Amino acid sequence: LDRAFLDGVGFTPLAEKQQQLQLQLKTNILTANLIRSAINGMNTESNLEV
Amino acid sequence: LDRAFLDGVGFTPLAEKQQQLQLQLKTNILTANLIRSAINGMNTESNLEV
Amino acid sequence: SATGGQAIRNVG
Amino acid sequence: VVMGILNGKLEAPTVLERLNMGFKYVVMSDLKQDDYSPYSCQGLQYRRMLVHWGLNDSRITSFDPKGKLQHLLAK
Amino acid sequence: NDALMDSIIQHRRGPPLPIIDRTLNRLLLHTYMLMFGLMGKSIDSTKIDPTLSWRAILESNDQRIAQLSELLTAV
Amino acid sequence: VSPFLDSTPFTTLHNSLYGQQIHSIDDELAQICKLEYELQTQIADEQITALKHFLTIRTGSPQEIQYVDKEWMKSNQHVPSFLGDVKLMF
Repeated sequence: LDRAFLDGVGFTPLAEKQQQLQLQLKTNILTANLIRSAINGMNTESNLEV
Repeated sequence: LDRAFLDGVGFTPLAEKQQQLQLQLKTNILTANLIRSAINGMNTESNLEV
Repeated sequence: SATGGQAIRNVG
Repeated sequence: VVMGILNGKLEAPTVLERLNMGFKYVVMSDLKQDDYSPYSCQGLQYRRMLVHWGLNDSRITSFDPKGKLQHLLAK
Repeated sequence: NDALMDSIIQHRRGPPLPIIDRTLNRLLLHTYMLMFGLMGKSIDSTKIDPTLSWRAILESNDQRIAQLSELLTAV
Repeated sequence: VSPFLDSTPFTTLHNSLYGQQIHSIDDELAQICKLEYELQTQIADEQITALKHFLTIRTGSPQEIQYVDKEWMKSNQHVPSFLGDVKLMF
């Protein structure tokens, strides 16, 4: 019943959150911080099932 | 017997190790660190004999 | 299709 | 230039359109529709555009890259 | 000019965009503003389509790197 | 049917989008491009004839036209492959 009636999902696009996080980071752009390099390889194609 | 029955070696490519080290180091990429520079100058041609 | 465009309905 | 049309040269796509630039979620409304403009010799529609936004000023903030870099070079 | 053209573009949340592409997308917005008006409508709001803005902020990321890396070696 | 008439002004686009409703900006621009394509076609239709008359007057009267689109480029041609990229050296 949930599956047949929930055909959408209100997720903000990932690039926007990526920009937000990069701005909030206290690290230099050229240096490496793993937090910004871990969410870069994230995909949101299966948000509906979750 | 060992040198006749061992045809291959399961080694990960050096480029991946260099990339992981580049990500892991907490210093800038402009500054020079002798750990990264030395590893950049390496090859794995003779892994089989070792 | 590629560039979304909205408009005011009747406040115009 | 003649040899270009003689041969298979030209007819290739440009390079500008390869890069993807655009906007999303644009709001659009009617123009003012009044005709009082100081330039009475021009067409009716151009006068309608001028009154809605007003006269341009300072001739620098408007990009016009022909003169913007010249002004920067002078300064 | 950029006085009102800044107001047309909706404020962005992320980092300040580089100048190699801001002067391009705002020029595109200026051209779009000049054409629709001849047709009779005006734009008062516009989002940057930031799914394209991130690709644009990625450019400098690897571009500044090319500029500084060639300095790093005394070639 | 001739476009070169005062009745046909290149200004038939102002009262277009004034009143009706507009949607996502991808199809009205295509409509404008298509309309300008049509206008250019009827412009060239008589531009070619005017050129033919002018050339006939300017030179020997017999003149004939032939469409030389890419399918014709297959026809007899000349190739100086070496002297291909025409340039001035020194």
